[PDB]
This record gives sequence, C-alpha cells and structure tokens, in this order.
Amino acid sequence: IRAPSHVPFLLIGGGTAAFAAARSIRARDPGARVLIVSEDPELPYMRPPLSKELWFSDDPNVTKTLQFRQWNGKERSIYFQPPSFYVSAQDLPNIENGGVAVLTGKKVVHLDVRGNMVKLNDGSQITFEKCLIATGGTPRSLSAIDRAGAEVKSRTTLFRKIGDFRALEKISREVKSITVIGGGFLGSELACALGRKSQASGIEVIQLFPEKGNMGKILPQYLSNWTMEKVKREGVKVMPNAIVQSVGVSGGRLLIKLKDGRKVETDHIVTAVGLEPNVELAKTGGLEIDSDFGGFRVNAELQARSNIWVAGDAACFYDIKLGRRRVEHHDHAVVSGRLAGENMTGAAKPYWHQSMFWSDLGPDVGYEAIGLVDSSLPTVGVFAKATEEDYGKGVIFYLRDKVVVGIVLWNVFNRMPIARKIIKDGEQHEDLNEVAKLFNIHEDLVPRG
Amino acid sequence: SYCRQEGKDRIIFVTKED
Ligand SMILES: Cc1cc2nc3c(=O)[nH]c(=O)nc-3n(C[C@H](O)[C@H](O)[C@H](O)COP(=O)(O)OP(=O)(O)OC[C@H]3O[C@@H](n4cnc5c(N)ncnc54)[C@H](O)[C@@H]3O)c2cc1C
Ligand SMILES: NC(=O)c1ccc[n+]([C@@H]2O[C@H](COP(=O)([O-])OP(=O)(O)OC[C@H]3O[C@@H](n4cnc5c(N)ncnc54)[C@H](O)[C@@H]3O)[C@@H](O)[C@H]2O)c1
Repeated sequence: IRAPSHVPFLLIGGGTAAFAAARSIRARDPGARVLIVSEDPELPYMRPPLSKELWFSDDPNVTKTLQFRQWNGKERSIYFQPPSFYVSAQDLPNIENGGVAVLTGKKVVHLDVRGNMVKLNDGSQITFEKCLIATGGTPRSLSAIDRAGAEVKSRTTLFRKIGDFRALEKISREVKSITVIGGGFLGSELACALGRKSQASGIEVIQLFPEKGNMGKILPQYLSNWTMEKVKREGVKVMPNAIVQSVGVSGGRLLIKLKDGRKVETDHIVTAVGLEPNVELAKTGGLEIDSDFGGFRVNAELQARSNIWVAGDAACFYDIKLGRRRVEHHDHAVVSGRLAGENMTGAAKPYWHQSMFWSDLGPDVGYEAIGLVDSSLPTVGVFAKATEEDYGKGVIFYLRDKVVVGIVLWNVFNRMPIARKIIKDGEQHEDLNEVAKLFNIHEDLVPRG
Repeated sequence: SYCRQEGKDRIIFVTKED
C-alpha cells in the first residue's frame, strides 16, 4: 500500500492519544481526512488491560481474543475500534466524508516543520495542514541490565506493547520464579497480576524496588507501606530498599545482587522502572523539550508551533491551575488527545478539564486520583475508623501553599467529580476534615473495579 | 478524630459521627 502524498490531518504516533484526537477531529469537523502513522503494526488499542484486565480473564484464549469483561460485566476488546471502521491510506484522499486511515508499521523519522512535511522511514514523504505528535514513550531500562551480558539481557523483558503481554503470559507458564524490578504503577500491577496467577500455578513472584514501600513516588509513606503489605497478600515477595548492583547468570538462573548485599535467584526479570518519552523528532524539527519534565514543550492549548500539537505522555503542557507538567496516564492521553483534535480544527481552548488515573492492586486496593499526586508533597489523609491501623478507605489531599493540588480517592468510588471541583476551587481550607466529609467516606458508595 | 502528624504527611482518622 502507498502512502498519500498529502493529508489535512497527520497524527504521528498511533496510540491512545492519536485515536482520541482523530475521533475529536472527525467530530468537530465532519468529513475530516485523518491519517494516523503508527510505527506499531497493531491498530490503536488501550494499554490498561495489559497489566490488569487480561490477566484475570478466565477464557484461556485471552492471548488471542484480547477481550476482557469490564467492571460493569460487559465484554469488549482492547482495540478502540475494529479494522473495518478505518479507511485505507490509498482511499483516504478520495473517500466521501473522509475518515481515519491508520498506516501500520511506519515510523516518522523527520519532521520538516518549516515545510509542513514528514519523511517516513521508507523515504515516502507526506505533507499536512495540521499535525499532532502523539509519540507517547518507551519504557526505561535498568542500567544494571544494560551492562550485563546478552545471556541475561535475552531473559529480560519490558512492558508496554501487546507482545510484551503475550510473551510474559507464556513465560508465566514456563519459569518457576519471576522477579519484577521497580515499584511503579506497572511494577505493582504486574506483581499483583502474576501474584493472582501464582494462586494456581504456584510460581514465585518477587518484586524489588529502592523505595521503602510500594508506589513510593505517589503514595505517602504510611499508605505506601500499607499498600505494600496488601500487595504482599496477593502473592508477592516484596523487597523494598533494593538497589540492584549487578545481574549475572548463576546455575542457569538470573542472579540479582543488591547493593545492600542480598542476592535473589530467579528465572526471568521484568524491569518497570519508568517511562522515557519518544522525543526523537525534536532535534529534526527544532521543537523544544522540557529540561525538567521531559517531553515536548507545548503551551496551555497543547500547541508547539503554528501547525504542530502534542498530546499523550509525550506532551509537557502548561496546566493553567496546577502549573506546567507532563502526565503519563490513560485518561490523560484521551483528554489531551480530544483537546488537541479540537484545537487542530481551531477551538484554541486550553487544558481546563482535568484528566485522572486509576490503579487496582488486588481487591483491597483501588484508587482514582486527580491532579498533582506526588508523594513528595505534604499530604492529609482522612480515613474511616472502625465503628491492632485500617487505611482501607479514605481520601488523601496533596498540598502546595496550603492549597489542594492533588487528591487520591482511596477505595472511594464514583467521587471524581467532587474531587475535580476541589482542584478547580483551590481554596485555602482551614480544616480539610470538613472537605473530606463531602466524599461520604464511611458510606459504602459504589464498588466500581 | 485521632489526628497524628508524621513528617510532611498528616493522618486523620474519623468515625462517621458528625
Ligand atoms: C500495561 C499498561 C497499563 C496501563 N494502565 C493504565 C491505567 O490503568 N490507567 C492509566 O491512567 N494509565 C495506564 N497506563 C498508561 C497509559 O496507557 C499510557 O499513558 C498511554 O497508552 C499512552 O498513550 P500515547 O498515545 O500518548 O502513547 P502510546 O500509548 O505509547 O502510543 C504511542 C504510539 O506511537 C508510536 N510511535 C512512537 N514514536 C513514533 C514515531 N516517530 N513514528 C511513528 N510512530 C511512533 C508508538 O510505537 C506507539 O504506537 C498503562 C500503561 C501500560 C503500559
Ligand atoms: N494505573 C495507572 O495509571 C498505570 C498503570 C500501569 C502503567 N502506568 C504507566 O505505565 C508506564 C510505566 O510505569 P512504570 O511502573 O514503569 O514506572 P512509574 O513511573 O510508574 O514508577 C517509577 C518507578 O521506577 C522505579 N525505579 C526507578 N529507578 C529504579 C532503579 N534504578 N532500580 C529500581 N527501581 C527503579 C521506582 O521504584 C519507581 O516506583 C508509566 O507511563 C506509568 O504511568 C500507569
């Protein structure tokens, strides 16, 4: 198939961000002609299931069907839409009322900003009227793994793509011990996914990380510790305060020697130690990178230059209330993609509507969260007490200048609107205990996810 | 109203009664 020489809407990076954009473009301006160029050969799909929902599928054909049952009991696929609902790259600049074409297995390798053109890996060039960068990002590798030999390197996976899941699902039924390095969102979610699978398979599940407790970059120590202990229950050997020093191959099995001196024998390793943005095209185009936050530097309306927007994880925008930041969540990729698409069609409206995130670590831990959630800030957790400490349920406020900037709804569900208001308001509330009463914590509420 | 301050993080427990 041949690429169209020109297209009005070019979305570099066929992920969760690109899809929202194209959907929002098609919506705001009907009969749009949108081309998503995606280095990935898979059509746009959502990632959350790959750490959570697809590991709990009873159907053993899950690795092939890539379906799951939503917390509402309805069954769906991780793909945003089926192939039939995309037009072809060939037929895009003709088909009546345009549509969305996805160019699978094609990387943009140069962004000619001045001339409104991209050059593809295969030479073929495509000009655009409006362009969005939605390159997302690639998972960070652990230094120690890089330094080690290719024997150990070959037995180390990272997690992002579909194949990552499909291969680690196999490896879960093969080895006797899997060690996850890193205490991240993903770290924990995989450790708990494998932990639940181990209830039947009996496999050793180890998770080690340098923090004192799980999710130590977004949870305050007490909760962080408590969450670690709840992960433990799901079937995980958790080793906090683990700084890896070197990983060799001892006895046909990977040996992880920590700086504190502890050794760990295991068969396979999965590093979930953070995400690096795919800011490749920055140099080619002369677009700015946030020195502090990483990713492309875009203004309040996710705009970089006259005809270039950025969204998703790759985008470091200016949140008019919370300040400049880059956020790497799923609802963020969607919200920002939506907005970019609006602005591309000419709305020029700023990021006002907040994006959020959620994680579920077993049945005991499930939290929606909004805005500036960063364990380094001062927190005020308000939890429910009974009628030997139970942080089972409550709400945690994140402060900056005596102003709430982030909230974590701890096992409190369907309350995100209320929280959202509190962020908008950014009042200097004398007592946050009152503000907490707004979330009817003690009340059973709804048990989504 | 068990309120206790642990560094930067402040922890308030409450029992529903209002
Ligand atoms: C397993 C997993 C579970 C998650 N669960 C949650 C969750 O529960 N909640 C939550 O809020 N977030 C979650 N996230 C985070 C969220 O899914 C991601 O932030 C989101 O998918 C990023 O979307 P994006 O389009 O910006 O980037 P991506 O989804 O990474 O899409 C980027 C795409 O662009 C392609 N690309 C990159 N560079 C180029 C180039 N130069 N040319 C062409 N194509 C290019 C990439 O290969 C890829 O296809 C999860 C992530 C993972 C990995
Ligand atoms: N619930 C959700 O919203 C969710 C779920 C899954 C994934 N994600 C996203 O997926 C991506 C992957 O997240 P992630 O878990 O890889 O990173 P993360 O950013 O979620 O967590 C970073 C972690 O890196 C670890 N780390 C850093 N350097 C290390 C080192 N030298 N040795 C050991 N550990 C080290 C730390 O323990 C820290 O907890 C991110 O974009 C994240 O937001 C989000």
